[PDB]
Amino acid sequence: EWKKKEVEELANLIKSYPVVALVDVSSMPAYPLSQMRRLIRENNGLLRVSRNTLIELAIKKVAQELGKPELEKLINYIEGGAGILVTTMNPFKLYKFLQQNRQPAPAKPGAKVPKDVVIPAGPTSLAPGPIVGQMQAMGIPARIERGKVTIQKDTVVLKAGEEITPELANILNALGIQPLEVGLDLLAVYEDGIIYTPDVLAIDESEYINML
Amino acid sequence: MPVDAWIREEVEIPEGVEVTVEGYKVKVKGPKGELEREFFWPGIQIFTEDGNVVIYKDFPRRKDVAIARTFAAHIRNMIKGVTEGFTYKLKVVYSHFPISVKVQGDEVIIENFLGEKAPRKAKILPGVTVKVRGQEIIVEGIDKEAVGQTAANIEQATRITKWDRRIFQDGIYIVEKAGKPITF
Amino acid sequence: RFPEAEARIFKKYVCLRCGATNPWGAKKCRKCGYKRLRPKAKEPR
Amino acid sequence: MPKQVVEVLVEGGKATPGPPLGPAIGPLGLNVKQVVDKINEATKDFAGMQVPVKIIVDPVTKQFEIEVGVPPTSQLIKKELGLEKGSGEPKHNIVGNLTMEQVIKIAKMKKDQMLALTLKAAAKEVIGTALSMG
RNA sequence: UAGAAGCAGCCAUCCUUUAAAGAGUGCGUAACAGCUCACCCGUCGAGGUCCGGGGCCCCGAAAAUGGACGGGGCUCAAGC
RNA sequence: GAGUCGUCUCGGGCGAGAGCCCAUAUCGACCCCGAGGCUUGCUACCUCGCUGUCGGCUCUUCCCAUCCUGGCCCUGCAGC
Repeated sequence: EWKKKEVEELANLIKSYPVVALVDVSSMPAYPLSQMRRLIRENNGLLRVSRNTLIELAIKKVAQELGKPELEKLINYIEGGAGILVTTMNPFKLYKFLQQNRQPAPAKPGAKVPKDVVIPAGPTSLAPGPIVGQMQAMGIPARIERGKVTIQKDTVVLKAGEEITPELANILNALGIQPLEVGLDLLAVYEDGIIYTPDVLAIDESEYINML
Repeated sequence: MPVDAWIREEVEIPEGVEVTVEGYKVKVKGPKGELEREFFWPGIQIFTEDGNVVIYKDFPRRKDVAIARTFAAHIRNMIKGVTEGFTYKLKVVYSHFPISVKVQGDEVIIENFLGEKAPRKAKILPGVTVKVRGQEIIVEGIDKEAVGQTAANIEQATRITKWDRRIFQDGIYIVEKAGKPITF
Repeated sequence: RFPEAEARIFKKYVCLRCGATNPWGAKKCRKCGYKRLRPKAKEPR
Repeated sequence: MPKQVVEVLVEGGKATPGPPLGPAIGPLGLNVKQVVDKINEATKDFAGMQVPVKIIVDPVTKQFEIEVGVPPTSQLIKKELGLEKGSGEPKHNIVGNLTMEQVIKIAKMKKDQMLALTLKAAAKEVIGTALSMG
């Protein structure tokens, strides 16, 4: 193609929305995300890419310091499959929306899991098979109930920062439950010369002012 | 196509592997044994330049650049050969008669191969150790090349070519190589 | 049984310019170029 | 399935197909064809065409979760054109054409099923389904 | 057509939306489902893949007293 | 016999076409290019102060484009 065709077109795009965010759109397939993608489009925003246009921030900074500048987004942020999400939704709405749609996660065995992996209690709704034998091996009680394989009691198999192994992952999969709990991470959110990050969006300033 | 003209490559070695040259012959000594090889190409100097082993010739040709990268890969396999062994697993699977695979001597013997009163055999080099655990068989040993030969010699002996290849299928096959060999 | 055996044995190509089982990524014996060659197994495949 | 127990087809102008429904059997509510009865009326259009839907057969607390085939776009355009076929012989006949007002009525209800974001965009989808039949 | 639901076959092959999508490349299913590619972004952080002339060298290349480059022998040449 | 190679013998390349479908499991036209000296014929070189014919018999050498035995690959190779 050619450089600074694209950055310019993006430069223009950025000015139009009040709130411009960078999110990692690499975690999620594809029916879940796509129904959300459509939903954003109706509610006044869009998602975009191209290969090197999440760098060249220098032109964007020159274009204004209220969009994506180098001001607080000092480091030129280009992550493996990141996208840029433009919207009217304020950072706090944007943040909350994002925390709720995130799931199901993919299966990618051999990752360190960012959140807890659990086994529940209840019927799998699958018939007698090697699946009872696997559960027993991990030391997870089971019985036949409903003519189906049933778990007699839950237990939390692994913690955050712990890997899912392929043996563990395969058990999560047979059950038809994701081994991973990752979805879309927001690297950072920009609005009107201020950068919002999850720690910023979390607290509120007025609560300190009000107590003190 | 590759923009070389020096041609000079550089091979990264840790401090946990030391390498010493003496002519056009490379010896790689690490924690677990040592392994010597001869890289035979004419007109090429292989020498150790500090922490890096460098393989170079002054006049580049397309043919020389292939040879240089192959030798560079051989040193890398040797490096990860002298730290830890390579493990290939083979499974023995059978069409009718239980089939008894045991290592007797420095050859693996397979008996009861389709009811046979005769051995099928495959050579087991001293750098490679072969352990049989039930009907899983594991070929293990220092060097990737040694391990690759030993394992493959076992499969080819039992190989069905004497009858139908979709109905007579008894024999020991390469379940792991480092993926699943091999399809079209 | 089945999918182990037919792979090491059968998961290869043949070249009807040589009448020998060659590698599958090869279009030749080691030399014979191309004519317009095709499998090996036909009717069941 | 492989004689069609989970997978089941229900007609959009007729009811109780013999081939899926007879083998699968069992009370899912009270029958396999309890769900069937519900489906055919709602999906129903001019054309009696085969509308894919699903049932999950578990006898054992009479458990099911079912989907609701909301009538397809293809089925809907049959009603407006007045032809229950696209062509009687693939791509040798009239696929028909719709006037502007009729395409929009279809898109309006279809909106929710479709990936769209305006109601113009939807109507372009429906018109395009019309053109390539056979 | 029971089914033809990308995948017995025939013809068309259109429209919206994007890490990404072809009325679908192959497997698979009785037909679906399911597995998967082209494709893309991004990491590896480079010069990348091509195609087209020419010179040479290889393949194509099977024969009957031991016959061949005059003979021996010769491969950084004693070759072109 | 030499020369010669139309004729003869044999090979290679291209792949129309049938093999239910699928050119190559198998069979393979049109056309084009070589090899051999084993059929036939052409040559008038060699002998008319003779180089006696064919077939069989007996006795022996050599060659492979190999009928069998050995070792191998495919298949529209279930086994046989």
